[PDB]
Amino acid sequence: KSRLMGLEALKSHIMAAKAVANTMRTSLGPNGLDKMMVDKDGDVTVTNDGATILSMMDVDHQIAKLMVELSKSQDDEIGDGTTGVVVLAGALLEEAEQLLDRGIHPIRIADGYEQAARVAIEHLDKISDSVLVDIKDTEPLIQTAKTTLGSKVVNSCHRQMAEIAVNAVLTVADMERRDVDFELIKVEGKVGGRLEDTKLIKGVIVDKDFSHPQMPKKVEDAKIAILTCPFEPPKPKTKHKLDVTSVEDYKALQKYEKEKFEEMIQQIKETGANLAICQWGFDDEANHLLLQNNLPAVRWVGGPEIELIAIATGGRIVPRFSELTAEKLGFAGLVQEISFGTTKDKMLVIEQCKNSRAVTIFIRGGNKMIIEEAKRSLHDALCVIRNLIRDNRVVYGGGAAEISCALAVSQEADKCPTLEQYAMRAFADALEVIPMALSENSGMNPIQTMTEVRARQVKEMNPALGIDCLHKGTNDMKQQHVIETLIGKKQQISLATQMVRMILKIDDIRKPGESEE
Amino acid sequence: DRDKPAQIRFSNISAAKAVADAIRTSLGPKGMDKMIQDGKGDVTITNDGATILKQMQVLHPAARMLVELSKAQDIEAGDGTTSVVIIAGSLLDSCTKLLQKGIHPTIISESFQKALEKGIEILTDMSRPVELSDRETLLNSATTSLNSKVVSQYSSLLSPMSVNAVMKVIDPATATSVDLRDIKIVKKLGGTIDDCELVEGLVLTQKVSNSGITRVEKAKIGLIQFCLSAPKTDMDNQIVVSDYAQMDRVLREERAYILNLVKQIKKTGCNVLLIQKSILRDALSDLALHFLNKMKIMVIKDIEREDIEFICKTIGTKPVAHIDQFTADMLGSAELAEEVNLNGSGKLLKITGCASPGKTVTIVVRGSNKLVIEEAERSIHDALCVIRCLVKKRALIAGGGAPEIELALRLTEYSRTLSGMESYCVRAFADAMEVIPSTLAENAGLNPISTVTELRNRHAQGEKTAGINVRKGGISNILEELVVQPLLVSVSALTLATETVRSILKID
Repeated sequence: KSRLMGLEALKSHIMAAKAVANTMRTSLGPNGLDKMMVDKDGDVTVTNDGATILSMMDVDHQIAKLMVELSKSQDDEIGDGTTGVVVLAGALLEEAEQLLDRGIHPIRIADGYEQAARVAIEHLDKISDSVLVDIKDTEPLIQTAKTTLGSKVVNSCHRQMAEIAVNAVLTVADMERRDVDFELIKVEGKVGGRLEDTKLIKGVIVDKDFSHPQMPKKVEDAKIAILTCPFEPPKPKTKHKLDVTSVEDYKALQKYEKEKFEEMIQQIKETGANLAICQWGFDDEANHLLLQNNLPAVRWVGGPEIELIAIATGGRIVPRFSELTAEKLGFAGLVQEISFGTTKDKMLVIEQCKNSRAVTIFIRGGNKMIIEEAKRSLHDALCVIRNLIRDNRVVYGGGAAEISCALAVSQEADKCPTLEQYAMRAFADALEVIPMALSENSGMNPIQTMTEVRARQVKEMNPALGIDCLHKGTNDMKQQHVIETLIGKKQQISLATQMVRMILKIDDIRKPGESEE
Repeated sequence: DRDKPAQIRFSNISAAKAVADAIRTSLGPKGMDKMIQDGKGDVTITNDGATILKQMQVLHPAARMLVELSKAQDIEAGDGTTSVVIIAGSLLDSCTKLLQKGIHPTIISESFQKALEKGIEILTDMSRPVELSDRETLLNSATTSLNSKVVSQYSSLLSPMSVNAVMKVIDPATATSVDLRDIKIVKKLGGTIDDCELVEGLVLTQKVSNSGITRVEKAKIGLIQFCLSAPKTDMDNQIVVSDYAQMDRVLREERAYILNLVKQIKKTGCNVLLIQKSILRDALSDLALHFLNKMKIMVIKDIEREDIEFICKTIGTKPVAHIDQFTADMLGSAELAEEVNLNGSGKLLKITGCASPGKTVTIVVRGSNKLVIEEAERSIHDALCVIRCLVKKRALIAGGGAPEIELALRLTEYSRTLSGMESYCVRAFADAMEVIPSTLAENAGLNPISTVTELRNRHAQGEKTAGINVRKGGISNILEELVVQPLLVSVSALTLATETVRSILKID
C-alpha cells in the first residue's frame, strides 16, 4: 500500500492537470491550433474542441477522469469555452503548489478560491451592459457565428448559415418563456449537394418518393397523413408463399387491386391530409400506380421518422387502416417539396406554424468531412444564444474581461486583506494565463500582449477594448466585435473553481493498491 | 545558443540559495545558532550567519558572491548582515519562475534595478525623519535599536558614550556617512565597563622611554622611518670577530653616525616619536635611543606599519622618512601627551588632543579580562554602526519585518498600474519581499503563513497597526512596543542583493 501524502498527492494532481491545461492553451480562439486524435479503432480525428477530445481521449488519472464530466457541464450549457476552464483551473493548481511550496496550506487557499470566484462574478455584473434588443442582437450573433464559421471549418464564412442559426432559436424561444430547449431544436446535416446549401426546417424532412416522371409529381395542401397503416402495401422484411390458380386470375388481380388502391385513397382523402406517408416500404411498382391514381406516397420511411413528424405537427399517428380520424393525422403549417441537394432527388418539407417541437436547421455539404466540423461550429453557436434569449447579458471576453477581473481580484486581495489574499493572488495571476494563451497559440508575443490592455485598464475600466486574435492590429472587443455571453463567462468561473474544490474533497490519498487500479 | 549557459544559471541559482537556506534558521534575534563543522573537523556554535559565511563556505562562484554580499553589508552597515542573505535567495525564487516562463535575464535584471529604485522611494515615505544634530534625539533613536538587538546588557551605558563620540564629528546637519577611519578602538586590560570612556586624539600602547619624559605639554608628534644600524646578511654586526680591536674600531663608528641623526630630531622640535617594529626594519639602536631619551623626548616603539598609516591621516602627522622630512606639517602637534598607568591594569599612553583634521575620536575599552573586554567591543561597535547608519540615511523606519510587508503590498499594486512585460518581474520582486519576514515569523513561532497575511491586513487598512514583535514573540505593533532600526540597514540589505541578482542573471 502506497500513500502519496499532501504534496505527494498534489504532484499526481499536477501532472495530469499540467498535461491537459497545456493542450488547451494551444487551442484557444480562432488562432487555436487543432487537436489531433487517433481513435481506439485507430482512426484519424482532427478537432479544436476540448469537449470532443476529453470525451475521446482515454483518461487515465483522477484529474483526467474528472475532466469528462466537468467539460460535460460546460458544453451542454454554454458550448464554447471548453479550453478556458482547463487552462484557468490548472493555473490556479500549479500556483497552489507554489503556495504550498511557500508553505501556504492547501485548505486555506481552497477556502479562498471560492471567495475569489465570488468577487470575479461580482465584477462581471459591472462589466459589459446587459441590454440587447431582439432585432438588433441577432447581428452581433451574426458576427459571433461569423467568427466560429469563418476561421475554422470554412475560410470565408457561409453567410446563409450564421443568419439561419439565429432564426431557428426565436422559433422556439417565444413558445418557451424566452428560452430554447436543445431537444426542440436539432442541427441536421446531410451532404450530397453543395456546401453552400443551408435551410431552416420548422418540422422535419423526408426524402419524397416518385417512381416515374411520367407519373405526376405532386405536392399539395398543408396537411400530412402521418400514417403507419397501409396506404400502399407495406414490407416488414419477410416472405409468404405465392400461388395463383390461373394466369387470367392474375390478370383480374391487377384489376382487383386497382380498386383496392382507390379504396385506400377514398378513405384517407375524405379525412384530409393528402400527403400520405407510411412507415414500412414497398417497391416502385404499385408506387407509381398510386402516383397515377392521384395521391403521392412516401415509402421506406425510417422508424423514428414518423414520431418526429408527429410532434412537429403536434398531432398523432394513425395506427390502423380501420381506425381513421384527423386527430391522428398531421397538423401542418406548410407542406412543400424542395429538391434534396442539387442533383440527386427531392425532399418533402413539412413546416408547421403550430408546434415548434422540432425546429431543424438543415445544411448540406459537398464533403462528408467538413459537415460535422461545420455542425460542431453550429453546435456551440446554438448553445451561446440560449444564454442571450433568457437574459441579454453579454461579455466582451477574449482578453478584456480577463485582465479586468485580474485587476479586481488582486484588488480584492487588498480590499479584503486576510488569509485568502494569496488564494486571490493565485486566482488573479491565473486569469492572466488566458489572454496570454490567446496570444500564445497566436503568432504574437503573449508577453507583449498582456502589457497593452493592462495599460488600457489604467486608461479605461470595464473594457470593450481588449486584444485581437485576427492579427489586424486593431485591439478592441466592440470594433473587433469579439463579444460573448456574460452568463457563459460566469459559468466558466463556477466550473474552474469547482474542479479545484473537487480535488480537495477528502484527505484520503491512501490506496490498497487499488484506488486508480 | 545560450542553452549551455542556461543550465549553468539554474545551477548557480539553486546553489546560492542552498547555502543561504541555513541562514533562514539563523534569521533574527530569535534566530538559530548554527554549529559549524570545520574542514579539519571541530564544532563551532555560531550565530550571525555572515560570520558563518566568512568561516565555513563552499567554493562556488554563486556562493563566493554570497560572502561578498554580507561583507559589503559588514562594511557599509555592519547590521542587517543576516537579512542581506535572506533577501538574495528570496529573489532567486522569483528568477526561477520567470526563466521557466521564458523571460530574458537582461529583462529580469533591468526590471529589478527599476523596482529597487522604486521600492526604496516608497519605503522612504514609510520612514519618519529624525534629527542628526540633536544629540538627545540621536540617543533615543540608537538605544531602541540597541535594545531591539541581542546585546543590550552593556549597550545601555555604552550608547551615550557612542552618541557623544559621533556628535564631535557631526559638524553639519547633513552629517556624512561615517569614517570609522578616525575611530580607534583601544583595549585596556584592566578597568571596568563603567570606566570605559572617550579619549580624544589617539591612545597609544606601551611606551619605551630610556630617560625620556612622561608628561610633556604641547608635544610634537614625530615619526621615524630610518634604520640606525649596519647591513645584515647573516649578522646584524657583520664581523668575523675573534678580536677585540676589530670589534672596537668598527662599532664605535656605528655610534658616530647615530649621534648626529638623533641631534637633528630634537633641534627640529620633537616630543613624541612614532617608532614601528624592529622587524619592520632591520634594527633600531637603543643606545642612540638612550641618548635620544636623554634629550628629553617621550618615545613609543614597536607599532604596526599600517597602523602608523592610520595615525598619519588621523592626527595630521604626515609621514617622516628621513632627517629632511623634519618639518612643521609632517609633525603633529599635541596639546598634552602623557601615559595613564592607573585606573585599571596595564598602562596606555594618552595623546590628549592633537592638531588634527576633522575630529580624531578614540574609545578606551576596559574590562576585567580579555573576554569581558571583547563583550564591550561588540557593544561599542554595534552602537557605533546604528548611529552611523542613521546619519547616512536621515529618516528612521520602524523595524521588525513589517515594512517589507508594507512595501510588497505597494509594489504589487504599482506594477499593475504601471505597465509591463516586466510587470510580472516586479510582482515577483514583491513576492520575494515577504519571504524574509515570513522566515522571521518562523523564528518567532506563531505560524508565519497565518502571520504574514495579517500584517498586510493592517498594512492595507491602517497602513500599519500590527507588526512582528520578538519581544511579544509574534503579533504586536512595532509602533506599540517600539522596535526600530536605521533606514540604511534595511536599504543597504536591499540594494546589494539586487545588484548581486542582476549580475548572476547576466552571468553565463
